[PDB]
Amino acid sequence: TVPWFPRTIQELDRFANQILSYGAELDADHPGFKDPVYRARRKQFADIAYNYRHGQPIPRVEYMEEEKKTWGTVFKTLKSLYKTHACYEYNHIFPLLEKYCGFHEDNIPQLEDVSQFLQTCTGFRLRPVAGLLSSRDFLGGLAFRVFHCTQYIRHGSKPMYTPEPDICHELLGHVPLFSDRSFAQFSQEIGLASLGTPDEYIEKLATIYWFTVEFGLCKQGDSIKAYGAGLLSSFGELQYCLSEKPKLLPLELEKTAIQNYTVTEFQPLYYVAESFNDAKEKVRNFAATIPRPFSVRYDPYTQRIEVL
Ligand SMILES: C[C@H](O)[C@H](O)C1CNC2=NC(N)=NC(=O)C2=N1
Ligand SMILES: [Fe+3]
Repeated sequence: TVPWFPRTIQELDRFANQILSYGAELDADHPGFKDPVYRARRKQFADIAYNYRHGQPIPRVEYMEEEKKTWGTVFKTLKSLYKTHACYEYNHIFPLLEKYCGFHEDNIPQLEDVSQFLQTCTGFRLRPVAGLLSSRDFLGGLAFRVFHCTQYIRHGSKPMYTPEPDICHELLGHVPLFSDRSFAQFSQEIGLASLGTPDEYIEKLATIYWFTVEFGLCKQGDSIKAYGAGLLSSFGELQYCLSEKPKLLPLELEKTAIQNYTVTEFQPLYYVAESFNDAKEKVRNFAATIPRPFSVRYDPYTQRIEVL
């Protein structure tokens, strides 16, 4: 049989009912494990994602002073690096995010405003997500230019560290790239490649995503920069990834897709994308080798996936 996959953007709503119910915030070694207030705060954000439905505006939340502080620290220390470490598409859009979305040290931007802004850039939109989606559902959203975005923030005791995605990582890491046309199309190709795809291949697509969307390096003229969200949201690894220590290889999907990695230390290896259009092409070609007895196309006019 062929695994189920949403045919319309509205059907993404089926995901919030298929997430991991026991999140990392419940682990003993989580920075906020002993903090019951944090625990309730997380549950509150999880309830917002749980009751969200496609088409609804995303609930605004008044962030506590302590939370705004954690964001300030992460924002200020990371910002100093972008001008020289982030790829062009990132820097080109960051100022706009600053003027129209409240990207500032003393303010945590609201997902609704960020979503509207991405919509006018590339049609990308966000939807609040409770916790970790399966790779199949997470990647599936991308086919509709939809990004499941966390809304809670890491625990204030360790501002420069998070064992999971949190809002600082979504906004400072992912958002600027989804504002770029080429990147938008490239990430969508990954989404399209995953629809109705067999599990073993979903894993391959997750690995490609890891080495591009999360930890990718781009070729910029004769230089190299970071575009991977996991890098753009990690002060330490962002500086390291452009140093002489890591090993760099050109993005090559048959190899990238089976390359192991661990999410615990700095990556020993990075793949360099020639450009987003090229990575997009490479995914399309790679998608062609996936055994699916059909083809898929997203029609932005109706927000439906066409199955051939
Ligand atoms: C895309 C790849 O499978 C990643 O490991 C995943 C899986 N599920 C996910 N779920 C959520 N909510 N956010 C993510 O960034 C995410 N990334
Ligand atoms: Fe991420």
